[PDB]
Amino acid sequence: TMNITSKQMEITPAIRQHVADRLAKLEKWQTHLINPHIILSKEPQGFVADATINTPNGVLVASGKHEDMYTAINELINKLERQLNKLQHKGEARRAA
Amino acid sequence: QVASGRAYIHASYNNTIVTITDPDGNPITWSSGGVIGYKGSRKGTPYAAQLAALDAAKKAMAYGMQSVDVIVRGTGAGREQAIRALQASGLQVKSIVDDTPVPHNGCRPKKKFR
Amino acid sequence: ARRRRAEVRQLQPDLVYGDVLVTAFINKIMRDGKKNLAARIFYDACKIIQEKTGQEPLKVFKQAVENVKPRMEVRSRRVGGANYQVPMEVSPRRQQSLALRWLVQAANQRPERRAAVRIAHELMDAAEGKGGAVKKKEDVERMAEANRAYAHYRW
Amino acid sequence: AKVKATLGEFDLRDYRNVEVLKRFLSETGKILPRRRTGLSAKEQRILAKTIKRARILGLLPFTEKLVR
RNA sequence: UGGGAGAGGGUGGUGGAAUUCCCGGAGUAGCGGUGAAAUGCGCAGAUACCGGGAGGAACGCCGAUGGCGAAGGCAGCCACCUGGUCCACCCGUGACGCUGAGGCGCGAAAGCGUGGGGAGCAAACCGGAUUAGAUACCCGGGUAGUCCACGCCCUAAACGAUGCGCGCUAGGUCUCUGGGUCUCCUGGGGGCCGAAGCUAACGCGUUAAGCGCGCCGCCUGGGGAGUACGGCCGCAAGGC
Ligand SMILES: [Mg+2]
Ligand SMILES: [Mg+2]
Ligand SMILES: [Mg+2]
Ligand SMILES: [Mg+2]
Ligand SMILES: [Mg+2]
Ligand SMILES: [Mg+2]
Ligand SMILES: [Mg+2]
Ligand SMILES: [Mg+2]
Ligand SMILES: [Mg+2]
Ligand SMILES: [Mg+2]
Ligand SMILES: [Mg+2]
Ligand SMILES: [Mg+2]
Ligand SMILES: [Mg+2]
Ligand SMILES: [Mg+2]
Ligand SMILES: [Mg+2]
Ligand SMILES: [Mg+2]
Ligand SMILES: [Mg+2]
Ligand SMILES: [Mg+2]
Ligand SMILES: [Mg+2]
Ligand SMILES: [Mg+2]
Ligand SMILES: [Mg+2]
Ligand SMILES: [Mg+2]
Ligand SMILES: [Mg+2]
Ligand SMILES: [Mg+2]
Ligand SMILES: [Mg+2]
Ligand SMILES: [Mg+2]
Ligand SMILES: [Mg+2]
Ligand SMILES: [Mg+2]
Ligand SMILES: [Mg+2]
Ligand SMILES: [Mg+2]
Ligand SMILES: [Mg+2]
Ligand SMILES: [Mg+2]
Ligand SMILES: [Mg+2]
Ligand SMILES: [Mg+2]
Ligand SMILES: [Mg+2]
Ligand SMILES: [Mg+2]
Ligand SMILES: [Mg+2]
Ligand SMILES: [Mg+2]
Ligand SMILES: [Mg+2]
Ligand SMILES: [Mg+2]
Ligand SMILES: [Mg+2]
Ligand SMILES: [Mg+2]
Ligand SMILES: [Mg+2]
Ligand SMILES: [Mg+2]
Ligand SMILES: [Mg+2]
Ligand SMILES: [Mg+2]
Ligand SMILES: [Mg+2]
Ligand SMILES: [Mg+2]
Ligand SMILES: [Mg+2]
Ligand SMILES: [Mg+2]
Ligand SMILES: [Mg+2]
Ligand SMILES: [Mg+2]
Ligand SMILES: [Mg+2]
Ligand SMILES: [Mg+2]
Ligand SMILES: [Mg+2]
Ligand SMILES: [Mg+2]
Ligand SMILES: [Mg+2]
Ligand SMILES: [Mg+2]
Ligand SMILES: [Mg+2]
Repeated sequence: TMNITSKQMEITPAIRQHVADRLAKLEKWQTHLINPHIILSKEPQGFVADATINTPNGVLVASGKHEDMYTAINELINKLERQLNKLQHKGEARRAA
Repeated sequence: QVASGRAYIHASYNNTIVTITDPDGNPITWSSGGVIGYKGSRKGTPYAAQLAALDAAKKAMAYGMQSVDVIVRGTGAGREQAIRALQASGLQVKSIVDDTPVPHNGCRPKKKFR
Repeated sequence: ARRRRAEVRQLQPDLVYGDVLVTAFINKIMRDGKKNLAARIFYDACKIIQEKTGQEPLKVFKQAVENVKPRMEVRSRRVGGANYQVPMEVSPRRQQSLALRWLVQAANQRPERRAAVRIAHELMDAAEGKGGAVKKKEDVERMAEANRAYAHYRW
Repeated sequence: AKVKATLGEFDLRDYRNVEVLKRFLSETGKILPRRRTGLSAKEQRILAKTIKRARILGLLPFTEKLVR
């Protein structure tokens, strides 16, 4: 299933559930999300949202950063999507010749 | 029964069609990438043309055909192999001519050819 | 590897028949580096096939090998947007490896309870042209012929 | 092996001289490039033009089948 | 005055290849299509092959780094009508010149109106694929339109992103087309590399983006915006 780590931070089950609903956007692509792992962390500048997810067509590794922990998470999701969309379609590029 | 006749090779990128005629140009038999059993892009392979040319030749000889004049149309991959297979069939291949249609700049082609 | 074509290991001829091919077969039988065990199993098998059919074990073994050698195989190649099963000739080195491999594997799918016996019998069937080993070879070949049309994609 | 060499004086403008003109046609009926006819730009221009007339009179082909 | 080259323009004719369709013949189990497929077509006889016919559009090779035009642009061949342009002679006129706000004309494609025409192609549209989805790309269809006449529209990466004219400032090399005395020389075009010089650089360099003069057009931070309002033009679209 899905693991979430809050490094040197406390978070709530609510917040954990939020992340799960946010990662859920990746379900769009109808591909297997294998051991998704989210790491939440606090720098002096803001929060950091890390993630490593493996799929049948490669790994997704992304880091999101922002003063607002939710935005940091949202940017993490944005970076993950762009990667997942490349993983899922890059092979189609060279179908001809 | 016809001893001599013609062999037409219609060879495109998608398929190779071979039709053996009489000397007037009327078909006695024919074969293709479909007849020898292939579907899809496989019909455009050289081997396909080979089986096709053979099956067409075999059928033709069964009507007594011995010599043929080979008329070739198209730039398909299975072209030369069809010509090959006709020679190596047991027919005389009295001649070989390419009669591929080419316009002197007629009709606007489909989008994919521009 | 990338730089050069690697060197085929020259094996040491076996003690009982003086045969590099036998040695190779032994190693393929050999699990966990227990070659003494491996050696016995084959030689025990060599005893058995003599009892069941009085001939030269060596002759049987070698005949079984020549019967499991695939002369043609398919190797995939994704051309364009599809993976074509391209028909290829097998190098004699590889013919050997596949033959000895399938022999042991098919042997160890058999129902009789002792290895030496399975190894014995499979070598007997493969010599006569029966058994799962030869079935593998026949199949691999049929796949290749089945895709003769793609034989121009050969590298 | 340039065609212009194989002939002496001829009329570049004579559309009836099938015998000379047919030299300047490939075996497939096409008009030959300068690199085969050895003609200058100016002479090739006249050659092409009178070849086309000869075709319209019926004396030269527009195209020919290629025998192998 | 005497010549030259050219897809310069307009009008009337006319040739062959190919596509499609229709007719006749012959023949059978598929054809077509794609990356792979499917839709589609086909035993109600398709595809492939032969003969006949109809019709529209575009002109293979020649063809080129080529030619012509002010620009847009111009390509089978014949004829008629007609423009620009170059050369040699150095014969005539005697500054008759340059530019050019307004004006006028021309102005690719798409589009519009009236009428014809319609083979191929193809916006819109319908279907098949592809894809997570695919109002696309690919595939099978498909109407305007694409073509002709006349009348409109007046835009563009309408580009050399480079206004026109004149004079001046190394050469090398390829090419088109004239005139020599024909080695080569000299005109007029079209390219390339480069003297000096220019340039922020890239680059330009006797086809200047160098050095000068004349006249015109134009710019004055990005967005808002080629928008609004007014006016003028247009059938509308929409243009200035
Ligand atoms: Mg577990
Ligand atoms: Mg967890
Ligand atoms: Mg803790
Ligand atoms: Mg916590
Ligand atoms: Mg990190
Ligand atoms: Mg998003
Ligand atoms: Mg990307
Ligand atoms: Mg096909
Ligand atoms: Mg094994
Ligand atoms: Mg096996
Ligand atoms: Mg058998
Ligand atoms: Mg004359
Ligand atoms: Mg004059
Ligand atoms: Mg019919
Ligand atoms: Mg016909
Ligand atoms: Mg050309
Ligand atoms: Mg040019
Ligand atoms: Mg010019
Ligand atoms: Mg004078
Ligand atoms: Mg005077
Ligand atoms: Mg004005
Ligand atoms: Mg216009
Ligand atoms: Mg128009
Ligand atoms: Mg229109
Ligand atoms: Mg209308
Ligand atoms: Mg109209
Ligand atoms: Mg109306
Ligand atoms: Mg109409
Ligand atoms: Mg129509
Ligand atoms: Mg659709
Ligand atoms: Mg769909
Ligand atoms: Mg949907
Ligand atoms: Mg569609
Ligand atoms: Mg379409
Ligand atoms: Mg269509
Ligand atoms: Mg409409
Ligand atoms: Mg209308
Ligand atoms: Mg309309
Ligand atoms: Mg008009
Ligand atoms: Mg204007
Ligand atoms: Mg241009
Ligand atoms: Mg200009
Ligand atoms: Mg401009
Ligand atoms: Mg001006
Ligand atoms: Mg001269
Ligand atoms: Mg000259
Ligand atoms: Mg010059
Ligand atoms: Mg330069
Ligand atoms: Mg300098
Ligand atoms: Mg300056
Ligand atoms: Mg000078
Ligand atoms: Mg110069
Ligand atoms: Mg100039
Ligand atoms: Mg400048
Ligand atoms: Mg501004
Ligand atoms: Mg406006
Ligand atoms: Mg506008
Ligand atoms: Mg207004
Ligand atoms: Mg303007």
